[PDB]
Amino acid sequence: MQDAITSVINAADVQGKYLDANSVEKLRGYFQTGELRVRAAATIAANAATIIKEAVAKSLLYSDITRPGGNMYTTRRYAACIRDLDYYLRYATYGMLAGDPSILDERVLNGLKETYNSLGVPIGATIQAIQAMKEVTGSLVGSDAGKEMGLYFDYICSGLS
Amino acid sequence: RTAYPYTGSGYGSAGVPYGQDTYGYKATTAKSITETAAQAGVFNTF
Amino acid sequence: SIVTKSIVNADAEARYLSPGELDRIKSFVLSGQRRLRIAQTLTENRERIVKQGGQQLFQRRPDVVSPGGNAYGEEMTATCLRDLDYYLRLVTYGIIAGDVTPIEEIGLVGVKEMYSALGTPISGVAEGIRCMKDVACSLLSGEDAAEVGFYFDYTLAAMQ
Amino acid sequence: YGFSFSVLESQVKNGQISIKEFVRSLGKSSVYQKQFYQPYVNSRVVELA
Amino acid sequence: MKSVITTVVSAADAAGRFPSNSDLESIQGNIQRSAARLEAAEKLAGNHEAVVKEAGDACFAKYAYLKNPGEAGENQEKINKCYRDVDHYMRLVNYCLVVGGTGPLDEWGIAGAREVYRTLNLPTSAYVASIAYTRDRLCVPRDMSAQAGVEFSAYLDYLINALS
Amino acid sequence: KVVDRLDSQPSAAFEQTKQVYTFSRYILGPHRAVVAPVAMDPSEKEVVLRAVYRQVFGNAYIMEEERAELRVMESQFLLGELSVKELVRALAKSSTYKVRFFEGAVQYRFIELCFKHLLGRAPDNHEEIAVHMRKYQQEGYDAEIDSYLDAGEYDNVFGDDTVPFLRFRGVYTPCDSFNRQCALQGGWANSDKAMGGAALSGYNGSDGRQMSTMIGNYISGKPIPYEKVAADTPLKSTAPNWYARPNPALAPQPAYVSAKEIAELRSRVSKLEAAWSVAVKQSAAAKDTVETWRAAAKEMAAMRGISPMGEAYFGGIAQKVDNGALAQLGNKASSYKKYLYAIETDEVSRLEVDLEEAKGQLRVLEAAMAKSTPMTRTAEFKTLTKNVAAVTAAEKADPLSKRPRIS
Amino acid sequence: MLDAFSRVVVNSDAKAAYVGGSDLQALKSFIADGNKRLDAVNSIVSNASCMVSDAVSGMICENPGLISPGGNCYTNRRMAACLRDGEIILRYVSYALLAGDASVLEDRCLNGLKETYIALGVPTNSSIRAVSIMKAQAVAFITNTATERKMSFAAGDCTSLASEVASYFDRVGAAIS
Amino acid sequence: MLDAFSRVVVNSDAKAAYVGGSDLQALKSFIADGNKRLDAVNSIVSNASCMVSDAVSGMICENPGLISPGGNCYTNRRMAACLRDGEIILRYVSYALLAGDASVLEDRCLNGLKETYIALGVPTNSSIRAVSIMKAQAVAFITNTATERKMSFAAGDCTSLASEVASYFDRVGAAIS
Amino acid sequence: MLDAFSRVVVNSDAKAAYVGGSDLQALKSFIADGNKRLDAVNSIVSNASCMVSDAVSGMICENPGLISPGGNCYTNRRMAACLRDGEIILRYVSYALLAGDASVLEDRCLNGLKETYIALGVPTNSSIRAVSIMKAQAVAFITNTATERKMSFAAGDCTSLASEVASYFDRVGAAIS
Ligand SMILES: *C(=C)C1=C(C)[C@@H](Cc2[nH]c(/C=C3N=C(/C=C4\NC(=O)[C@H](C)[C@H]4CC)C(C)=C\3CCC(=O)O)c(CCC(=O)O)c2C)NC1=O
Ligand SMILES: *[C@H](C)[C@H]1/C(=C/C2=NC(=C\c3[nH]c(C[C@H]4NC(=O)C(C=C)=C4C)c(C)c3CCC(=O)O)/C(CCC(=O)O)=C2C)NC(=O)[C@@H]1C
Ligand SMILES: *[C@H](C)[C@H]1/C(=C/C2=NC(=C\c3[nH]c(C[C@H]4NC(=O)C(C=C)=C4C)c(C)c3CCC(=O)O)/C(CCC(=O)O)=C2C)NC(=O)[C@@H]1C
Ligand SMILES: *[C@H](C)[C@H]1/C(=C/C2=NC(=C\c3[nH]c(C[C@H]4NC(=O)C(C=C)=C4C)c(C)c3CCC(=O)O)/C(CCC(=O)O)=C2C)NC(=O)[C@@H]1C
Ligand SMILES: *[C@H](C)[C@H]1/C(=C/C2=NC(=C\c3[nH]c(C[C@H]4NC(=O)C(C=C)=C4C)c(C)c3CCC(=O)O)/C(CCC(=O)O)=C2C)NC(=O)[C@@H]1C
Ligand SMILES: *[C@H](C)[C@H]1/C(=C/C2=NC(=C\c3[nH]c(C[C@H]4NC(=O)C(C=C)=C4C)c(C)c3CCC(=O)O)/C(CCC(=O)O)=C2C)NC(=O)[C@@H]1C
Ligand SMILES: *[C@H](C)[C@H]1/C(=C/C2=NC(=C\c3[nH]c(C[C@H]4NC(=O)C(C=C)=C4C)c(C)c3CCC(=O)O)/C(CCC(=O)O)=C2C)NC(=O)[C@@H]1C
Ligand SMILES: C=CC1=C(C)[C@@H](Cc2[nH]c(/C=C3N=C(/C=C4\NC(=O)[C@H](C)[C@H]4CC)C(C)=C\3CCC(=O)O)c(CCC(=O)O)c2C)NC1=O
Ligand SMILES: C=CC1=C(C)[C@@H](Cc2[nH]c(/C=C3N=C(/C=C4\NC(=O)[C@H](C)[C@H]4CC)C(C)=C\3CCC(=O)O)c(CCC(=O)O)c2C)NC1=O
Ligand SMILES: C=CC1=C(C)[C@@H](Cc2[nH]c(/C=C3N=C(/C=C4\NC(=O)[C@H](C)[C@H]4CC)C(C)=C\3CCC(=O)O)c(CCC(=O)O)c2C)NC1=O
Ligand SMILES: CCC1=C(C)/C(=C/C2=NC(=C\c3[nH]c(/C=C4\NC(=O)[C@H](C)[C@H]4CC)c(C)c3CCC(=O)O)/C(CCC(=O)O)=C2C)NC1=O
Ligand SMILES: CCC1=C(C)/C(=C/C2=NC(=C\c3[nH]c(/C=C4\NC(=O)[C@H](C)[C@H]4CC)c(C)c3CCC(=O)O)/C(CCC(=O)O)=C2C)NC1=O
Repeated sequence: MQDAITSVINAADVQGKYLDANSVEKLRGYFQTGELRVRAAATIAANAATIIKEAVAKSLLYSDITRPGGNMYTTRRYAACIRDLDYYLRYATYGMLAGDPSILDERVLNGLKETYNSLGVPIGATIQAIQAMKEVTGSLVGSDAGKEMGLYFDYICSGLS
Repeated sequence: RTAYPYTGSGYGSAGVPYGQDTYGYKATTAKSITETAAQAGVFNTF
Repeated sequence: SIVTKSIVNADAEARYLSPGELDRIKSFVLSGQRRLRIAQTLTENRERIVKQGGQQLFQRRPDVVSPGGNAYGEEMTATCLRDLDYYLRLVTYGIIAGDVTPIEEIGLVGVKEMYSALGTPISGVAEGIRCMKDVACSLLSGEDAAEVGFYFDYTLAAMQ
Repeated sequence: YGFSFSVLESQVKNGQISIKEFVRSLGKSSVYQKQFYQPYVNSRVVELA
Repeated sequence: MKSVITTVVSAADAAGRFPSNSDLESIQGNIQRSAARLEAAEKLAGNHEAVVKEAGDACFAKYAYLKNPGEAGENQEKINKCYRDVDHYMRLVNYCLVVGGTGPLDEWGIAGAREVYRTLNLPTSAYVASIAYTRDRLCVPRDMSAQAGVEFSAYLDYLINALS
Repeated sequence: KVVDRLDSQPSAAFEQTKQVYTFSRYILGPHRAVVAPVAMDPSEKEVVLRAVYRQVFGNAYIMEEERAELRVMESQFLLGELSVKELVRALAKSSTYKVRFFEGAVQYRFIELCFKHLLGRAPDNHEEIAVHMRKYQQEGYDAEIDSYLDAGEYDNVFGDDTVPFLRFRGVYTPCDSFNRQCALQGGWANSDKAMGGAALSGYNGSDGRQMSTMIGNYISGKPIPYEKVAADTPLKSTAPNWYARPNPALAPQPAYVSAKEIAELRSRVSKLEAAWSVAVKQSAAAKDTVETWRAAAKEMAAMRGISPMGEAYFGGIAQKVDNGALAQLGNKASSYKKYLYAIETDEVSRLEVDLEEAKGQLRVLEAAMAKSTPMTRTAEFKTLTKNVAAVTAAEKADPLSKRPRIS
Repeated sequence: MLDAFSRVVVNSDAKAAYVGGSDLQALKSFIADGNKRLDAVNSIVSNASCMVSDAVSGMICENPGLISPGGNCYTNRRMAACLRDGEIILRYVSYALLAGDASVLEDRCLNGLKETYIALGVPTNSSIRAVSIMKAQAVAFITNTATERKMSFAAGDCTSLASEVASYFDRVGAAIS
Repeated sequence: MLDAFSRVVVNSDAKAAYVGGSDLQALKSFIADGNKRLDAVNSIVSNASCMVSDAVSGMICENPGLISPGGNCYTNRRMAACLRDGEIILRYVSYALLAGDASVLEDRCLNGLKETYIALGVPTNSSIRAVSIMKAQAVAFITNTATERKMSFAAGDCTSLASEVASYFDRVGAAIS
Repeated sequence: MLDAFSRVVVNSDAKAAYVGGSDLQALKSFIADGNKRLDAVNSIVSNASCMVSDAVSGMICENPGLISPGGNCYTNRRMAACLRDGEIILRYVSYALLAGDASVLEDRCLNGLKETYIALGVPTNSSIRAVSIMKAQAVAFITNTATERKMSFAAGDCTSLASEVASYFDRVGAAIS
């Protein structure tokens, strides 16, 4: 659980040296985007339910995982999805603010693909849902902010694959 | 009857136990790095 | 069913089943002949129980089908009746299981999360099941209508 | 009150953590300490624990 | 992918030469023109579901006969596929603005389209009623910039010139 | 009639490219026509000369230092009194075409090289070669090539204006004619000095035998195995670079294949194949739960239609209309986009992706068990108790030989 | 390639026999219903440009992942390519029905289609679904039980040629599996 | 073949997405240092006739059995080909540095080079050293730390293009190993 | 290669500087003549590209039935595999020369080679000719008595390394006989 400042301090500390010009050079780069990330995390908090409603209706709403036999049939199983998609849109918001994807594999990625295989959850449909959820997130926060929030979505999709 | 069945019990279940073997959180069975390689018999100089 | 949760009740308590539990598994299986007849009535009346079910639902809730309603158009109205076919099916399971345990973990647990997340008015779908209940109990005698209606109103209670 | 620990019901229903883990995380929650920790004394908190 | 890179490294590779100053100069044009053509790749991406919705019904408002039985848009599933195809042609135009040339259109949408639209009996004039409605719904300094409306339209009526 | 006419008939009047070359792999990669213009710049004469040296020599190092007999045959072409057909005939009569592909070549290797160099294709059947064998042995090699390029094949598909190219012609008159094509023109790297093995048999890379593979495929009807048509392959060079969900490119062959990995993989691809045949009979009618009420929810919802914009006022509020073709059926943007997300979310497609993914993992794992006696194994799995026995004593399958010594 | 007359000639040339009267009872019966074979293969060729679009798109409605991006029938090149081998197979089966012998199918259409479709990444189970829809249509048009088009025919039985064109379609199913 | 613009297209096609605001910051940063990339290709192709003789002759002074008789650089025709594939590889790496993606490296240079060099009998481990001297030269020219020719530049960081051209030579050195 | 001499670990956090519980006494003792051994393997592997091509062509020009068609080295796959296997054998003697013992050679290279060469029809009487050339080649190079190539070593003696490496080549040569 490290942000961009924590990761910069760790690497500069792990060699026992002070924060030289290169370490502060990245820190200044993070502070420049500090204004963009909060507004990105602002609108995502507002439209959390709307984004997840848009992703599932755009990716896996009418596919036969939704029908009987599919992986999402019963109401408990459907309700687990939007609960499950809420974490991906939420933890990706944390990575967008912290500027470092360490929180994702610390709290989301580890034991995740090993868990879906146990339950039999389709990893293929899961990643598009996140891909479609990444597509709507670029709608709200804009282009570059979508590039930032989108940079952690595919990090989840990569490791979850 | 759908092929990709699932796990769980009670109603809304496909006749397959949770986790495919009744274990939700499975204890791993792999060894670490250097003696997974020691068992392979090919990474001997490594 | 009554058999599975009378077991898991006495299972948790580290004991066997009392006469109160075993004189009802006994009383339920002798009731099993009459249950299949009741579920057999609703099984091949789904054409009328659903279509007349959505009959009163739109007359009582024209908003949901009017332009802007969730079930607007040829598409959503078909799915508008699809859910009623689901819940009518689960009531046939509850009648044969002698309990809402099939209806509990299917169509009831977390149902408000689904319909809130679909934009559907959950009160509207509750009105749909009530309209199906009057059609269902109109198809059976008084001794049966105290059961078939009995499972609908439980679904009405959990759906709000 | 419509409270929710979806993460904890996740990690316990899958068996990722024990009931004892789910109980301990409930104790260190903030909906707990707002309920049975803030309005009381450390003396009374020990007995209510 | 017919692009500005893959003409100067396809003609140099057939010639067997290193990328000389004639080919580094061509990608200097990929820095000035791409400031505008990615803006039309970004506005089209953030508003794609409303553009195809405003464009795909002009296929059926102009040709109302498609909902007759026996014709192409006769039921529910065939109408949803007709809106799907205009979403495809609006997606490759978003792919062509971000490539730099007509690469994703000449390989993925155009090539073989005259053999599937004749075999499946789709009217290809109904497709260009939807694309030419999108070209004339384009307000040039309101939708995007002045230059990004040039780049977005020049792939649109190229696609019209392909289908007709 | 999807394709009106093949490439062997000439392009009639009204096209710049033939109909089969539009939607084949002609348009993707560098196997196109580079037909000479009428009058041209000597740089543009060098462009059409460099494609001839790539095509008719087959990526051979022509060693531009010498170009010994070449510059008379070049200067007949740079004037314009030699056609591109007559240049590519004259290059196939020289000594530097003979010392590469004739002085060490078998008459199967030579005929299969003239089909790749002069024409585009591979040899199709057996008696197509047996014409060109008997035409060489009675008339000689100078009257072979003259009787080889002046049939009805070259003058229609290239004419006397364009250079030859690899003819991705779409309609292949045996199906193996695509297989031997991509096995001969072996990718963008391999030349025919390499492919026939003329360098490795050569005494210091000179005067070696141009032996041939695929001689067993021209005698008997036998297809090319798939590794020669998918790995060292021009389809990798004119690759579409798609997202192909069964990826056609073969994996490199793994070291340390085990029989325990294959024997569960063959049971897995029999598990999916038996489950695909069940699920495909239930498709498109019984898998759609909303289909059964479409006959009624389509006539329940045909009440109080609104012709302009504005009504369904509903007690005096706005609540208007959309009145398009889509939203009169109530559909949304998530209703036509549900077809693009039908790989994870489908069920029949869920089986056919992992069927062809695991068969493609099977066909390179089973074909890596062509190495038996000194091969060092390993145990990457945790040496579990699952083990098939070695019970192979008596007959278990026994393919039916009803004529055991029938005489 | 051969036909139905020249199939029994190479059968009789394996024992160097003349073509006698005991052999020729099949071939004299072959021209006795030779009107029916042209009356059969006319019904396939008059509906052949809609037989492919009934079948390749009938594969789509059974397996709708092929039109999703990734599935092998997605791009307009790929759909025009899959329609192209929809009518190559229908051309050679109608050739094989006309000659009455399966030799022209197996040395020109199917010889190496299996190794070709492995190399392009074409799924081999879905191509059986394209063939079996064309199997059910060619036995429908020949017996005139097509449920939206009847053609004019003289009265009589035809199910031998419906069986022969059925056996020319499962050769396509057995070649590429 | 692809470039760095159309690699994220066919990645965004595999997801059936539009190229929205998340992916364009990857590409607008790619054209932000687009002047830096063309200043890196120009350091390669200006010394490219001298780098190929620098690298093939460095292979000879390490493994001198190539110019030994019976070797693979003994015959003078066989030497002139080894100077040619030193620079055809440098032609295709410089296209891959120009395009920003190694598709044209994978699909044209390395498309069958491994079974070429087996079937010509070329020693593969010396083809690694012919490639990898050009890796150690191009990361010296792009960082402008070549020890006998410095080129003029506007100053700044360039180490991403150094590791990008070192990633394209491994992709060559692993595909022919 | 790198297990052939044990090294010392001096830094902490290792588990072998402190709880090593041993030092490798059999391989320290081989740096007591380690520079002379390392010059000998450098004398082989700087000529290993030329020693395998001379020896394989040595048995070709003495037994010319192998490059005859029908022989076991006529086709290009077999001729590339024969040059590969002499290169692999010359590497594994150069492991066993470097490590100072033949225990690497007999299980990774010789265990199951005589059963392999009779399972492929490889002439065992000709392959032992191919290693006796490399037996005679390696003792010329280690003693620096090669006719066309010398190397600038230090002043000393390298017999009983030449007879050590000649004792490995017949140990190969009887394991396939
Ligand atoms: C054909 C019939 C035929 C040959 C081909 C040739 C092969 C051959 N060579 C030897 C002996 C040696 N070969 C050596 C190898 C090389 N010498 C070099 O300088 C270069 C680097 C390298 C070749 C590329 C060496 C060093 C020797 C030892 C003699 C010497 O000091 O040069 C043999 C074996 C002879 C024997 O065992 O006595 C053969 C077969 N000779 C041919 O006859
Ligand atoms: C819409 C305004 C038209 C119309 C469209 C229909 N198209 C049908 C099928 C179809 N369309 C395409 C081309 C499209 N798919 C792609 O993947 C791409 C880009 C890569 C494009 C442009 C294809 C390839 C197909 C066949 C496969 C499929 O998608 O089903 C279609 C169904 C035909 C049928 O079922 O018979 C329709 C109805 N038709 C209309 O009504 C208006 C004119
Ligand atoms: C369609 C129902 C399939 C499908 C087919 C694809 N085939 C593609 C190329 C292709 N098809 C054939 C078969 C056919 N052509 C012939 O010439 C002959 C016999 C002489 C036959 C039976 C061949 C040989 C080829 C290769 C030719 C070429 O592509 O140039 C193809 C294109 C792949 C691509 O462009 O890379 C497709 C998509 N795909 C499907 O999903 C269904 C099952
Ligand atoms: C079976 C698939 C059909 C069917 C077939 C029958 N056809 C009969 C007679 C018939 N058909 C033709 C036309 C045919 N001969 C040609 O030379 C050409 C094209 C140039 C064609 C299309 C002829 C000439 C005849 C003979 C009688 C006449 O002159 O009309 C037939 C009657 C018995 C027979 O003559 O073989 C049958 C049973 N009829 C069916 O019921 C199914 C659907
Ligand atoms: C030199 C650094 C090597 C070496 C090279 C040799 N290559 C010989 C022929 C040859 N070289 C290539 C490589 C190159 N040409 C291409 O067209 C492409 C890809 C587009 C590449 C990478 C090829 C394909 C060929 C075969 C061409 C032909 O000869 O027809 C060669 C001469 C063999 C001969 O003349 O018989 C040599 C010596 N060998 C070495 O030892 C170093 C490591
Ligand atoms: C890193 C590999 C180098 C280095 C690179 C930098 N180059 C910078 C600017 C720059 N280079 C060029 C010329 C280039 N652009 C073209 O269009 C063509 C050919 C057609 C070429 C050769 C230009 C035009 C510029 C922009 C400034 C100018 O007007 O000259 C640069 C400055 C930052 C930037 O502009 O991106 C850097 C850091 N410099 C180094 O120190 C290493 C060695
Ligand atoms: C050339 C000097 C010989 C000769 C060689 C051939 N060997 C062939 C195949 C082969 N060789 C080996 C042993 C080799 N591989 C190893 O991994 C090791 C040690 C670590 C050694 C020594 C094996 C295991 C194989 C089979 C698998 C493979 O292909 O590598 C071979 C091919 C046989 C064929 O294709 O018919 C040849 C020609 N044969 C000769 O005639 C001369 C004497
Ligand atoms: C990425 C591409 C892209 C575009 C090209 C536009 C295209 C576009 N404009 C409008 C919508 C509109 N467009 C205009 C603009 C004009 N109307 C005219 O008749 C004049 C020609 C012009 C003045 C400049 C106006 C005034 C509206 C709102 C009312 C209307 O629909 O006309 C709509 C309907 C949805 C909406 O309300 O926005 C669409 C798709 N939007 C996009 O996202
Ligand atoms: C998912 C979408 C979908 C389709 C496209 C069809 C495709 C289709 N058609 C038929 C079955 C058939 N298909 C045709 C084909 C045609 N009829 C004609 O008259 C024309 C020549 C041609 C259309 C242009 C014929 C003639 C039959 C035989 C029965 C009949 O229609 O009379 C079958 C096998 C039996 C069946 O399931 O019905 C299938 C799968 N079915 C589907 O479920
Ligand atoms: C036994 C023979 C033998 C050689 C000939 C040299 C060859 C050589 N040079 C370099 C290393 C290099 N080689 C060059 C090449 C050149 N320098 C230039 O300015 C020109 C463009 C080009 C000569 C025409 C460059 C630029 C470097 C990087 C460092 C530098 O020289 O500035 C390397 C890689 C690093 C290394 O392994 O040491 C090698 C093998 N070394 C040898 O061992
Ligand atoms: C067995 C328990 C169970 C239920 C109940 C269930 C419901 C369910 N209802 C859905 C949609 C829907 N449901 C409605 C329903 C209604 N509109 C109205 O106006 C009415 C108030 C109401 C019906 C009486 C509509 C309009 C949609 C489509 C919404 C959309 O397209 O956005 C969907 C998504 C499409 C689908 O896969 O069917 C599911 C999964 N699934 C289950 O497993
Ligand atoms: C914070 C990191 C984190 C994640 C992500 C997580 C996931 C997680 N997902 C679960 C279930 C589930 N997840 C799904 C999800 C899906 N079905 C589909 O078809 C789609 C592809 C997908 C929605 C995108 C379903 C249906 C279940 C219920 C499975 C069952 O009842 O068997 C469960 C079982 C317990 C429960 O939900 O209470 C866990 C623990 N836990 C974590 O700690």
